[PDB]
Amino acid sequence: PDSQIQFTRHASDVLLNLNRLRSRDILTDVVIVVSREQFRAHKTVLMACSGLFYSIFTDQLKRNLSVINLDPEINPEGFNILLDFMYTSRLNLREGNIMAVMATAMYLQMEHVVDTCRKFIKAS
Amino acid sequence: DSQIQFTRHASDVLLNLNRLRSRDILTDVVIVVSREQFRAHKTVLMACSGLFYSIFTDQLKRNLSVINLDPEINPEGFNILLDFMYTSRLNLREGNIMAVMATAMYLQMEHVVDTCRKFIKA
Amino acid sequence: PGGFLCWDGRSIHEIPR
Amino acid sequence: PGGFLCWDGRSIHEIPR
Ligand code: NA
Repeated sequence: PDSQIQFTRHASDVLLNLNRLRSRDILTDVVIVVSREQFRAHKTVLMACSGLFYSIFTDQLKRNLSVINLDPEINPEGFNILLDFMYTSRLNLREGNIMAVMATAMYLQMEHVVDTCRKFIKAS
Repeated sequence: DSQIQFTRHASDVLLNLNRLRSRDILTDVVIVVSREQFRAHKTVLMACSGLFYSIFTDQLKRNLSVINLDPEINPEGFNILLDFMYTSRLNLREGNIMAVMATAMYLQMEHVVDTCRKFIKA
Repeated sequence: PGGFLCWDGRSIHEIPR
Repeated sequence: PGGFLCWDGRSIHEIPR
C-alpha cells in the first residue's frame, strides 16, 4: 500500500526560518516605507498574510517593484507589530496601541486580525 | 501588555505559499532535475534544505534563477520532497523510499532522512 | 492584569487555487 | 500494511540567529 507522514510542526519551523532570514536580511526583496521608517521583508510572506500586499504584488505593473510606500497616516509602530505577527504568529497588544494596530490591520486588509482587535475592545 | 498566539497561522501561511507556487506567483528559481523543471520560491527552499540554504547564501549563486542538481537525482524523489516543503506531508511508497531518502540526503534534509531511517526498521 | 492567549482560529486570508 | 503518521518532531534544519 501507500503511506504518508504529516509533520505537524513543519509550518511553524518554516515560519521561524523565514523570520531568521528576515532578521539577517537574506533574500528580502522589498522595502516597506512607513513615513520615516523602513521595513525589509519577503513579498511572499506579505502576500500570504495581507490583502493589500496580495493585491499589490498580484498586479503586473507592480509585481517587480522593490519599494512600497504606505499611506503617510499609517504609524510605524503599528506596522511593525503586524509585520512581527506575520513572521511569528504572535500579535502583541497593549491598551495604548490597539486602535493603532486595528487601524493598521484595516489598512493592510487583515480582517481576521481586525476582528480579533474588535473582540479585545469588547472585553475592555 | 497582552499577546495572542495564532496556532494555525504558520500552517495558513504555508498553504498560501503553496497556492502561490501552484499559480506560479513570485516564483524566482527553477530547479532542474534531469529533464524536469520545478518552479519554487528560494525562501522556502532555504528554509527546508541545508543545500539550498548554502546555494542561496553563496555570493556567487544568490542572484541565479536556475539551479541544476546533480544528474543522479530522481525527479519523482525531488518532487516528493518539494511537495513536503510546501505542505508538511511526505508521501512514501516502499518503491520510492530509498530514492526519497537518497534525495533527502543530497538536499541535506537530515530530519526527513532520519524519519525514513526509523520506518525502514519498522 | 495582562494575558496570553493561544487561539486556533484562522489568522489570515486564504489565497485561492 | 499501510499507514498515516502524524509526527510532531522537528522537520527541517533551524536557520541560526
Ligand atoms: Na549544485
